[PDB]
Amino acid sequence: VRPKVLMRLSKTKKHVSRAYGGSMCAKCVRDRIKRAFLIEEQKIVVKVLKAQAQSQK
Amino acid sequence: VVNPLFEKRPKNFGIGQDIQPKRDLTRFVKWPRYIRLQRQRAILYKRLKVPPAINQFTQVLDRQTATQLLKLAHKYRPETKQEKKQRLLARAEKKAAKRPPVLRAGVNTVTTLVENKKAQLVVIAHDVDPIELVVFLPALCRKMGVPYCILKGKARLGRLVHRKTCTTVAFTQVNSEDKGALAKLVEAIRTNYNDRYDEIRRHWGGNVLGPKSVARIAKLEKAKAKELATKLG
Amino acid sequence: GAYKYIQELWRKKQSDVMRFLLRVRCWQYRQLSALHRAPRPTRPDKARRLGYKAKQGYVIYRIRVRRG
Amino acid sequence: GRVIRGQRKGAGSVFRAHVKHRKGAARLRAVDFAERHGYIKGIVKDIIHDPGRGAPLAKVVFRDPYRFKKRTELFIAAEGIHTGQFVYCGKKAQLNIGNVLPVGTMPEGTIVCCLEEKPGDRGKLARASGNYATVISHNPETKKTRVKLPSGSKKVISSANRAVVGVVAGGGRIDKPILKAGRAYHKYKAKRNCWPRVR
Amino acid sequence: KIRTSPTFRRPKTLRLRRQPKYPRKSAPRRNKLDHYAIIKFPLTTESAMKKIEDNNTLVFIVDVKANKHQIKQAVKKLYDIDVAKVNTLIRPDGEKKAYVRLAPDYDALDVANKIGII
RNA sequence: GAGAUGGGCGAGCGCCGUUCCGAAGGGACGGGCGAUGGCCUCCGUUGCCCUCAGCCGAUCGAAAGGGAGUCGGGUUCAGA
RNA sequence: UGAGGCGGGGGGGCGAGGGCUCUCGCUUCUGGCGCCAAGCGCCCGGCGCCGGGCGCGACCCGCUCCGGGGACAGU
Repeated sequence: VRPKVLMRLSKTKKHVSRAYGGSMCAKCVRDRIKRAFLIEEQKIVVKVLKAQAQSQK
Repeated sequence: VVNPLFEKRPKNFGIGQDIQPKRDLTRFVKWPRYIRLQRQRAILYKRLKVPPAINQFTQVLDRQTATQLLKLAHKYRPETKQEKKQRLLARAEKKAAKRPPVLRAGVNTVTTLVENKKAQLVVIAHDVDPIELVVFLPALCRKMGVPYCILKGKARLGRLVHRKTCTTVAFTQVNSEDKGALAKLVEAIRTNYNDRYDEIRRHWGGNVLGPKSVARIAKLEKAKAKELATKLG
Repeated sequence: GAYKYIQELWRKKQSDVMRFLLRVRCWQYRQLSALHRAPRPTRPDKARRLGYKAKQGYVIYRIRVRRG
Repeated sequence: GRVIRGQRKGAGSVFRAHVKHRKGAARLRAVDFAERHGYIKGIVKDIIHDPGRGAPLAKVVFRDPYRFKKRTELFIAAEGIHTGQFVYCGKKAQLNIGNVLPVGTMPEGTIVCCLEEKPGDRGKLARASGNYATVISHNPETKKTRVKLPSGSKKVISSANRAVVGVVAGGGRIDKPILKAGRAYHKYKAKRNCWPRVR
Repeated sequence: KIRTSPTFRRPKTLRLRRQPKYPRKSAPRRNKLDHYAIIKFPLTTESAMKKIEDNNTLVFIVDVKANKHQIKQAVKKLYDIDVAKVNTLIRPDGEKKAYVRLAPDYDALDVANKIGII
């Protein structure tokens, strides 16, 4: 619909019931969740591995 | 005893690690033009070689000698115009039925009574805007043997009189009581200004490089003295 | 009076004390606008010679003119 | 007695550049603490074609270090840059294609582009399509560096000024012959009114 | 007290309101567009009467400065009647003509007889 | 594209310039205090203090560009 | 450049010979996220309860916002 008409429409006509719904496509959301999770898990194994470095020296 | 939910979330303000906190930036503000001009002229008075005639106003009277000087002059304050009214209405009631010693304000009144040697002490303010109004005055008081001192601030000197500012204030006569208080301050004053006159005339001011630049040459010379420290032994 | 000293002092525009003040002022005046009001005369003596009297109604503007 | 064509170009008003559809000024990121003491990570958001310029541009998005914001830039794409690639900028930045870092940190014979001619002017040299400059030699004291320019001239620049590593994308453009007078018309219609040149 | 931002902004200063020691003009100017100056005269043209019986409206030559709001409250006050809507146009000769449609509870045909046009 | 202010220039009418040499925001949220109005309930209004701000170039520039929302039938000598 | 961390001086960590000689004060694998303080310490107000302040966190001191030129450009 043309932009200035979106005033009239109710909320549900303009979005999708999901995080980032109505702003991002689903497949790019689940790739964003996987990414945000694997990155944090990768920081963990780095932080606990360098904790070993300060015991070795 | 403690709630285990309370956890400390530290922040790592490393480069590109976390957003920087609002720390003070008073050293990098883009100040208005009237402030920049206001400040970098006080810097010019340190870079340029100030001639002795202007630099002699930085060698100022110290703190406590100033106060006791003001406690003395506070009893020779000229009559405010309320008492100027109160003085002549007491002159009225006697006709229908001499002047005490006062202070003397203004260069135009002071220089005359210095040129006539009626002054016993003259105070000058160091921060006169067109400094040309007072430049000659120390050299004159010395030439005619008048004790002169320099007080910081024409404002506090302009508070003795009930004006905003005042450049100079002279002592012509004092009452019999505080003649020793004046006498002791005189010898406490001419011992620094009057008799040290020729010492002042050869004293140029300013000529100080910035703290950021002196550290640069002192690094090159301390590194110059460091290798010569090991050059012979 | 002091005005005679200030007058005769401004007749020494080559002396070290005058050469300093002039270059300091001329620096500061160069940082302002080409036409702006001055609070008081920078030359009190010259002002009185020309008709200035310190009283409400007398205004002093310091303005800048390109030489040549 | 009449003013010749070469003289009328200085007044403009017909010989001004056609800058309606130009995407922006292609510059480097301004110098700040991060670029001066460490590095800062940026993402290549998209690679776009700027009218009137052979070399393509690259929208690179950074994360502003002082405010919650995302600053975007327009670099001059170094050949080999692709979208979704991380670009690093600063003194500690590693030496890979599409990483702007100060010249003094690079070894000799490093092929750079979008080089700054004065420290902190956001790149001025070697930024046409396919051009590059080489870091010839350093000089630790006096903080100076010799680089040769795409004209062959060697120049002594300060060690502080920086440049993005790699040649400028879009090289070899001048090899294809303009075949038609029409192709030349469209080339200059996107740059400025200068083309049909009466001798 | 610290400067969090590197910019210096002119601080907000107190600004008072006008307290004039005398009114600039003696007395307020009287309204020269009252109800009698708005409505000049009605029309008695063959189309004007045709507009009265059919559409139950009145046709007036109003002043060129008046709004539909001023015209509405004028006829409402000069003739003690209620108005549905007012349509106005500016004639080619210059004056402004206003078609005033009366509310259905008022019959414009008799209202025209009170004011004299018929 | 035009064009003020700051600024600059100019004998001068004025001109240049449009973010550039500028203290360029008269707004907002919340809090605190005082005060009022209507069942001074509760809310609105106001002053003061505190807290926050990226705004970024006044203004003009299209009856073919952008721009929410009206259609059917009837009616006049001439308007839909 | 939204003039945002400049110059010194202290603090800690990484090394060879208890301080001196120097690096460092924390981000490189991914088209993710990042603001408007957690924490600690100290004062203060109202009926254990509710609500504020200050300081560390975020070192200290400074005279040019940083650079680059420079008594030459320039006028």
